[PDB]
Amino acid sequence: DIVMTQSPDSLAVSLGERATINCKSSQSVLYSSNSKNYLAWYQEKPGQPPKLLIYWASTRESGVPDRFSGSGSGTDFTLTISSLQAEDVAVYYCQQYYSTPYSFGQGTKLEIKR
Amino acid sequence: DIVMTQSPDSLAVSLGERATINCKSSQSVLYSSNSKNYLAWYQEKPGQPPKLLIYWASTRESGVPDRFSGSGSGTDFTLTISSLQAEDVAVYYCQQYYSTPYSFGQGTKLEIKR
Ligand SMILES: [Zn+2]
Ligand SMILES: [Zn+2]
Repeated sequence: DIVMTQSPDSLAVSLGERATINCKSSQSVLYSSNSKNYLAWYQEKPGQPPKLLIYWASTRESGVPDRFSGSGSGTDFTLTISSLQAEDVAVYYCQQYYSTPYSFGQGTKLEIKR
Repeated sequence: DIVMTQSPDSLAVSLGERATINCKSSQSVLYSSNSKNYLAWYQEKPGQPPKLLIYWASTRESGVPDRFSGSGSGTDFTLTISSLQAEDVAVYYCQQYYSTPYSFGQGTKLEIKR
């Protein structure tokens, strides 16, 4: 059973500043056979379903802005936004697709400090 | 706690024929306030992370082929592929994003009968 835990639960930074959200999996999601991390990051904008941002722990999905980047390996991971944009207000989720059933973290609410 | 159950676990149809996969949530994922179903369908092609196909139970994501369509409401849902294409070989997952932590079904493997 893999449980995903995020930290913090919510945070706020001024526009243009960096934001950092962490995620921890109960078990390792690094597959030894291919040395890849089965971890993903989702962005859930207000009233919208979560959409894929990063997969394989650090591979950015197409169309996704350059300011988003994932890092980490094993059990500790980090989603970083280099420079916060207004449209980034959302709840960010981390997911392990290492073993079924695929599980999500409980989300970290990102807001901008006005 | 919401558990997603899929049926069958794997199936195969000849190219060009219809394929049907079912999903059932342990609790209702229909939100009374807006009358929307917080259900999604993901396609996981061989060695790739699951990608979003359908959300809001029947809304197709952009770029997704017209042959894919989701239906159902409440607890019973269905993913239908009108005419099976060769590139559709994959494991299909249904997800509830009604309540955290968002959960996935265990997947239904789709293959083509040669
Ligand atoms: Zn600051
Ligand atoms: Zn047939």
